Amino acid sequence: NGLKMFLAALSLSFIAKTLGAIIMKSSIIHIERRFEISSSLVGFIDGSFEIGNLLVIVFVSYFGSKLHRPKLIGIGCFIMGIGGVLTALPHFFMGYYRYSTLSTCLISPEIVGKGCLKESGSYMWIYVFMGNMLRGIGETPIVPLGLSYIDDFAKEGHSSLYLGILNAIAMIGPIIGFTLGSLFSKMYVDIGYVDLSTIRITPTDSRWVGAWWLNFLVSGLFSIISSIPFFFLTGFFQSFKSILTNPLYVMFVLLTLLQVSSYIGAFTYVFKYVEQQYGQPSSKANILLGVITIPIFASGMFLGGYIIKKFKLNTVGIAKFSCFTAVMSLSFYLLYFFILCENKSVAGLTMTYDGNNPVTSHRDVPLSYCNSDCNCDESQWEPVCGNNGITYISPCLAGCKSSSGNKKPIVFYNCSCLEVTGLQNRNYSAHLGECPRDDACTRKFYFFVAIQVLNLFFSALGGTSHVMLIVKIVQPELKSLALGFHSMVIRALGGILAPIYFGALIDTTCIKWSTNNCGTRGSCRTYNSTSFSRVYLGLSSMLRVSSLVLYIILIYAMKKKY
Ligand SMILES: *[C@@H]1O[C@H](CO)[C@@H](O[C@@H]2O[C@H](CO)[C@@H](O)[C@H](O)[C@H]2NC(C)=O)[C@H](O)[C@H]1NC(C)=O
Ligand SMILES: *[C@@H]1O[C@H](CO)[C@@H](O)[C@H](O)[C@H]1NC(C)=O
Repeated sequence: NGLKMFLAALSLSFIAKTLGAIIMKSSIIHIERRFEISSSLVGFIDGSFEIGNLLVIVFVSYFGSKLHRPKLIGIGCFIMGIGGVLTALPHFFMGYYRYSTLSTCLISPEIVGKGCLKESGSYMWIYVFMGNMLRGIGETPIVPLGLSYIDDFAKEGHSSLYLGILNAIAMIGPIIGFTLGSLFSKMYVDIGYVDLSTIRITPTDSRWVGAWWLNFLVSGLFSIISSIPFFFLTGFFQSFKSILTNPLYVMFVLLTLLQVSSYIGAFTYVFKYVEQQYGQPSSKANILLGVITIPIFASGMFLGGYIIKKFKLNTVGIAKFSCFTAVMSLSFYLLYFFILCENKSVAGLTMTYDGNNPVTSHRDVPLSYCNSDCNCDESQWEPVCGNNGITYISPCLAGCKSSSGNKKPIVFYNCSCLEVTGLQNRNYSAHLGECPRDDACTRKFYFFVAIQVLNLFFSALGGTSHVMLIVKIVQPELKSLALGFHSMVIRALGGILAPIYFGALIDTTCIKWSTNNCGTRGSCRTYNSTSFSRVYLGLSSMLRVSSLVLYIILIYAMKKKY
């Protein structure tokens, strides 16, 4: 086996690391309710893993490479597991979680105090922050160091094949993040301690929390086990300055920073896109997309390793091949622009309550007679779809005199608004929920998903290339640093900032906002279909088009150099 042994543990540590990222995300929403921690802190808690990993990555990489490489990664894994267990710990030392609106037509400081009053000098929130961040350090030596081992110790071109195999087997991590994470979400937090016949809260219930303790246990004990095979297996400034003074490398990391930022933004906002533009709430879509996506992405990465090795591509050749994927992954995006639908008809926001006129400003659409008398709470977002094909903000704002009730039929009757002038024979009724989007888009949505899958395959076929190219354009001794600085740049400036600035441009387009407590903009009830599609796709295509321009310069630069 030889190197294959190291490859075997490296695959195992990749599984552990990737499982670690998804498990925290799965429990991030569940953890807030039981812990009774502030949402702000909840974010700050996620910032913890980031600071761990991001803060020490540029050090572990550079310094670690001189030291024994098969042993250090092992420690990194052992740290990952310890952090996970430690994060599970509060449950061992804490107590049992003791803890309409028909809206038809008619004639936080506490939680914070709860979080703080119970502290009694030291609250449990510090344990989660002190522990999770540990996992970040555990992730630090997996990429910049382990890859620096295989790359330096491998066949002439197999490095590509091995790197493809690792990145295709690490996709089993999510696959095991969604089989147990959802399953263990179903299990109560104090399972085994309390008799589960008395717990009233249900997995669908808001009060119910997910079992964060078992969830981190599965991850910590997996990482600790994964670390067992590894054991058996003034210069800094200058290096950082030297890699940064390399013209080809800086262009390449800038290029990758821009592309990844675009891709990360696209990956995180596809679910708002599935829901807003076409109408799939994404509950069904996420499952369907996930089932198709994981095998196809893994096949894409595997083909990437195989093509590189089989064709015996050199640095310029892989640069070109990478660009080829860059052209193939952007030509597909151009097709998204053609796919856009028209806007959803929302009374009081995009159209008048009588349905006669489009509205230019969603600020202060006057009540129409049909809704003027109703003393309605304008803020409430309880959308009901009328038989006229027009959504209404609430049953009250639709003029619905009566509603069906707590019973299953969702129809609301005698709605003053939406009455079709001239056609009084037909009687009104507004089923709950937003109106479905028109069928042209529904047919189009499948095409959108198909092209998406094609783009994901054609961007995973060049996923292996991103790391493979970096090692070749950097000096044969500062390789570990390279995969560390770059791994920082992908995450610090692009992974951390992707949702923050994509979100902002997207946020401006919202027709309506949710007034959450003091905040009047807590959420967006509905994104304008035309504006959101125009900016989200535009931003993604623009960043990607800039990337192509860099590639051309990058490829021209290597061709001139060689
Ligand atoms: C819609 O409104 C009309 C007019 O208010 C309702 O008409 C009366 O409804 C009750 C029960 O049927 C009774 O007062 C009479 O049988 C109806 N005629 C009138 C005008 O008194 C009607 O029930 C409402 N529901 C609909 C039409 O779906
Ligand atoms: C409305 O009309 C339908 C027939 O189109 C009828 O079945 C239903 O009972 C009516 N409901 C009321 C009370 O308007």
